[PDB]
Amino acid sequence: TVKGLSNLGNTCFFNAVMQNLSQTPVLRELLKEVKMSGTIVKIEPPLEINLEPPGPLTLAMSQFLNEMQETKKGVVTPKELFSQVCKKAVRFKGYQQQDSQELLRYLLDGMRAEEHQRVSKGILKAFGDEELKNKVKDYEKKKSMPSFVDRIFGGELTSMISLVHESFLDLSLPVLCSIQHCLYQFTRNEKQMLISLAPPVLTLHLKRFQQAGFNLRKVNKHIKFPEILDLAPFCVLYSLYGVVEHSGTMRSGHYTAYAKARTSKGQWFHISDTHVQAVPTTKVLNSQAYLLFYERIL
Amino acid sequence: MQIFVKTLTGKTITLEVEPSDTIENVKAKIQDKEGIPPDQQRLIFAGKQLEDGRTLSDYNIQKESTLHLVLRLRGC
Amino acid sequence: RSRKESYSVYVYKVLKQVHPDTGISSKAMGIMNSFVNDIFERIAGEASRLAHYNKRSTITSREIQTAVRLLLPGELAKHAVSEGTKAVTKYTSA
Amino acid sequence: RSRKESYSVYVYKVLKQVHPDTGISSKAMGIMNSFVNDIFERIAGEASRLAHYNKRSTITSREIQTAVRLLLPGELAKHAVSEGTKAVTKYTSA
Amino acid sequence: KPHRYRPGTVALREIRRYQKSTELLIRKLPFQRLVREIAQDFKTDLRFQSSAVMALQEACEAYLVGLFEDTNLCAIHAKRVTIMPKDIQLARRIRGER
Amino acid sequence: PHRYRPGTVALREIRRYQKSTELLIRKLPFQRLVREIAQDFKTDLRFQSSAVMALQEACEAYLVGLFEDTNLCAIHAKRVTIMPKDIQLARRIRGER
Amino acid sequence: ARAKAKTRSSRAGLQFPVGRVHRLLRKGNYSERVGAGAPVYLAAVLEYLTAEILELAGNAARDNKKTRIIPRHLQLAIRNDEELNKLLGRVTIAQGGVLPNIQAVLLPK
Amino acid sequence: ARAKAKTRSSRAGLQFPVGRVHRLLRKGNYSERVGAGAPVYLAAVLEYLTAEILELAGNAARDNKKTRIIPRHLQLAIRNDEELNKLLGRVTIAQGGVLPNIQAVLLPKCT
Amino acid sequence: RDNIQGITKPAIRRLARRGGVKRISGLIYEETRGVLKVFLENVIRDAVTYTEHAKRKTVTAMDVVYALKRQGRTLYGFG
Amino acid sequence: RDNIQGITKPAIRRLARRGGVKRISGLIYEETRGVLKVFLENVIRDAVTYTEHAKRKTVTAMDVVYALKRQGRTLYGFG
DNA sequence: CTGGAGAATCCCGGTGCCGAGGCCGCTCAATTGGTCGTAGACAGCTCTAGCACCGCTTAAACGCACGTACGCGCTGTCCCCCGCGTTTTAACCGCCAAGGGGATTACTCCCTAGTCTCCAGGCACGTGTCAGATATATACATCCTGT
DNA sequence: ACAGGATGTATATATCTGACACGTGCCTGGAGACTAGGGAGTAATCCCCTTGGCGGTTAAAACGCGGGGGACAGCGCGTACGTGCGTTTAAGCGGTGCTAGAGCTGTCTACGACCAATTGAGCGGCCTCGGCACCGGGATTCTCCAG
Repeated sequence: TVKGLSNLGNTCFFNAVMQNLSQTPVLRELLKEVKMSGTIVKIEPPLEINLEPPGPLTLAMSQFLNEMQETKKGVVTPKELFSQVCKKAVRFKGYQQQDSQELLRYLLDGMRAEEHQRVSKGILKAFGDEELKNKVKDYEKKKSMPSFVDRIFGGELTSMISLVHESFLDLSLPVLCSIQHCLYQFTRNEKQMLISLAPPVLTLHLKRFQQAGFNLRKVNKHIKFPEILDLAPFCVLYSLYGVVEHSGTMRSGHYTAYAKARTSKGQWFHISDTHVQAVPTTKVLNSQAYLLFYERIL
Repeated sequence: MQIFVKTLTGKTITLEVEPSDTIENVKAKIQDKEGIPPDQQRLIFAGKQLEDGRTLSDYNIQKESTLHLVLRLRGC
Repeated sequence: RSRKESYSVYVYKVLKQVHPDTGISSKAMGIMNSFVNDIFERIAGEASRLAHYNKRSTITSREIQTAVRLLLPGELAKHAVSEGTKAVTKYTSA
Repeated sequence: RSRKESYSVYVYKVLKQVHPDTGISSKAMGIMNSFVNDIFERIAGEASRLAHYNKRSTITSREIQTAVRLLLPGELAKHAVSEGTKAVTKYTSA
Repeated sequence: KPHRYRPGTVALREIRRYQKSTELLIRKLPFQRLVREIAQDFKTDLRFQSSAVMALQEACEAYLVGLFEDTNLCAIHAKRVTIMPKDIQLARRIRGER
Repeated sequence: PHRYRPGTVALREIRRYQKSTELLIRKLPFQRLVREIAQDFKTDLRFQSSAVMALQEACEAYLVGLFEDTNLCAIHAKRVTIMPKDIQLARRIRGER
Repeated sequence: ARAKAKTRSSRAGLQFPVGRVHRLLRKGNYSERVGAGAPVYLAAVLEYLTAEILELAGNAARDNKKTRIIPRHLQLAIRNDEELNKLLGRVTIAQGGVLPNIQAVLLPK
Repeated sequence: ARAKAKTRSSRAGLQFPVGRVHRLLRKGNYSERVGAGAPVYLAAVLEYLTAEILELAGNAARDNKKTRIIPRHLQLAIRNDEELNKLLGRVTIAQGGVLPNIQAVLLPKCT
Repeated sequence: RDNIQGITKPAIRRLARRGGVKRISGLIYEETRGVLKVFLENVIRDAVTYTEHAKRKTVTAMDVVYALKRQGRTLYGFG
Repeated sequence: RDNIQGITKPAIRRLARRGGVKRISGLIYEETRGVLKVFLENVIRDAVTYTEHAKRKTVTAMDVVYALKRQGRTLYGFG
């Protein structure tokens, strides 16, 4: 069931990113394999090493989703998770304002970083030199470790000039009118960018921020967006389940989130920190969307 | 080595660096041809935030790469 | 066959001096020894520290008295000071 | 006309090494000096304590290493022991 | 008809019982097993003295008793008699360990 | 007429005084207080300005810490207004009484 | 044939040793030189402290109708006196227990 | 005409003094005799600690866009790092202030 | 005397504001000054005994900070 | 492995009632386990450091008492 | 609100057990006696800083009106924890066996203390420049009322 | 939820202004070379204590069920405390003068470390008895139910 989130004073952006993330069913199962068990993985010399327990960054994330459904109360306090983030980046310590997309990026790569680190640290502590420790990092950084996020949000982008392959986790769409129109704006030939590996869950961003010379103003122009998108010409149907809406400007603003509470379409519930309101899909389509979350259907 | 950079409006601009360069130098080159001040500048490589004090080669950035330039937006 | 030293004999004489017909347990003996050692270390450390404060190189009875005043509070402090002064006076007279 | 001793010069050199173009207030320098003295006293007291504990008579690099492990926890100890070992290795090699 | 005490009377009786005695309230073998397991994370296959593990037991029980007294005071402050975990965080933060 | 509802000015005072660092207690009455408190220990003492400033720094830091502790205690008591009972509870837990 | 050796403890009329305290101060790494009266003062202070510790322990034991001092009696004696509680408020006594107290709110009404 | 006297700090490649800390250990009355590498090790640890403190203070000052480090910056650098806070939890710094924080309960509701 | 009343209501209020207190009951102004006073005779007693042992007629910042140190309240910024 | 569960619920109840607690919630037990585990990590770390400093791999009671003392928890009854 | 039933607790009496008290080598640490180099006591000089006061500004402290948000009191509930009977299991005790690691003894030799000489690094003192404080005019954010 | 107005609040420019990085001269503490001496590093050994195992007991730990009490949510009310405004008041500055004592320097002498010889006091061991744990029985007391 959908439930409210207790704002800490300025974490409405953090509250929103938790709510739409809470509607990711596939992430639930994967975290269960993360916590247990510490299975031994063997790697031939280019090494049977047990798996270290997940770090607190991935830990406090994991228990967070259990209180989303198990707990009877309709208000949840995510104090621990943001506090876990506090040591990760000093910029979040305090009550200075932050942004939704920026929080996600450290949130995302931080999930894999603990997987990146605790696995690499596991062989080093089991086998014991600093040069060897660097070599372990050197081998991995040039290697594509299949992280859990990379199996949920991880995608591969290809740019032609000469084909260059780059992994990605999100799309930052430039803004000059539909989201598809922005999608076309992403893939002109100058130099064409095409995805060959579609992530199971797609995260899309709209650059409503732009500086007109020396004037910083937010693009308040509404964008039209459907629940279903065809991604085959850009490489495939993706169903809308998570929407982030910002209400304000670059300096003063308010973040609201929309979620799809599903186990045909139903149901959209407006989230305002602790305020939970049922809303029709038409109002969702009329919202000033900022981030789009889509689900694999085909 | 040659790496492209995408600005706020989305246009792509060619940049030239060497692996020994630091992100201080990377944003400094942005000052020359963009004029955007460093303190709100932030770049994305493969979905990762780039720590300012580190070096490009450690991020395993090769030629013909692309950077994602966005701004920080405040909202409560 | 190392020989270990404790204050068992001294505290035993004190116990018979106070209560002539009361015994002591072996477990309580270790507790009393630990208490004596802890107080000794506290007073000695404070005395040495004060000697360091005052650019001083000798630990005499004055900074011992000051350390006692620092550690022991109130009634206990002044009674201990009186006992120490009496002992020093008797030693000087002897 | 006494002669006063402090760590101000070395603190300034370290500051220039870490941040080449950053200043420091006189009040902040006194705070840094007090911090350095406090840490030095803590480590020296712990090392001398260890020496008395192990019936030893000399403070060597091992006692200071152990004192660092006891006082500084976690990553600070982890990095400090490495720095001390590399410094003493360089000193011995030179 | 069975005979039953009102809820709380036997609690007070055994509180008085355990506040007058001085035996060990934790079991020796599981405590040693816990100590050895948590010590494995520092040095491999260490060996312990019986007096050492008894000292650890003493310190453990003393610390837990003090923490329980403080958390009971906190709960009574909250106008209640049942301790819930938030009292533990309150006590451990006011003490300064968190 | 313009009128701030209670609570907002308190919040702005909190966010202001948590940003500054000057002395919040008046130096002259603090000096008079410390001088009379030192009176019964020994007569006609003299005090350095640096010593008095250090005393005032220590007292204010101690009081700020105690006020943080009592705010946590009052919040634990499901209140928003602190009361002296929280004060002696904090003192009791910290071993001061 | 010089004279009968009178120990400094007997010189000061004390049961605790003076020479041993002096040796511990000298070898305890506190100062390179120690005054003559310092060991006597320290021994007197230790004797006094142990005197009231044992006195209160004996009073507690006789209140419980036992003739031997045990850690329970020591713990009771330490925690009953406010001055000694202040002195040793951060010290744990093995096999000491706690003083029996129950808050009035918890009592039935 | 003996040799160019290289200071022990340069021998160990340290900025902090080695002779000074050796003299402090010897005259500080901590032990009757002190090993050779002990002052070097102690100076290395002190240099590392002060380097970390100064680096954190510099980042804090840059975040507040002042070019001089002041006790407020020192307080912020010490306390935001939980490790340094644990190391110096019983220390009060003059003109240090307190971290800006307000309990969420005190915050007013929003819509 | 009467200087204990010199620790004024606004001073206590702004101290609580720095500590992070939203609102203060009226019975606390008479308790904060008492506990503060208690801290004062805890500290200056040690300060004056340091001065007396030093054969000095005045109280020094060294003595204050060092008496603070022996109570686990070490102070930085005064030597 | 899995010895923290050896800390039994009745043992927790006995300890709490030695501390003088009337009613104990069901959520207290696992947090008491965690607090005890944290305390052991704090103490045994210093204890094993003390042991290894002496180049001996047997943990004595003296080292445990000394690690307790350095944490402001001095313990009597073990020399 | 006042009595029996019952069950837990405590005191008393006998018994066997062992831990505390007294007695016997013996060895190391205390004592005693000169001796000397030094650290601390003491008197005097100085000049630094604490003391004290006096007059002017004004921001802080104080007293009061109010009205609203908070603490407290009352009530219902239903859910969680306590009290208890059965059953299981492992903590505990007793004993045996190995051996593995802690505590000395001998030797050395290597590291550190000590002394003298040399001088270069560190500190107090002027000194011109740049970071900070202050004034003030801004654009801008935030809260309150009205709708 | 939106608009507008009142009100704090960050910020750019200017201009003073005092703290600070730099240069200079001087002094002693650091470095170097040489020499002695003792402390710990190594090794072997002796044996005390730890680990490990095994088997039997039984008391504690798990489990469960009922039921009762109290934690919590909600509602209402009264008060007290935050917000603002007009009237002191004295804290602060700065400017002045005074002198008390804190620190430095020079003498000097009592004293504590030191070495060598002497000895007796506590330490380890080895007995011996009175305190005490244990078991059982009777007196005491608190609770709990019904009336």
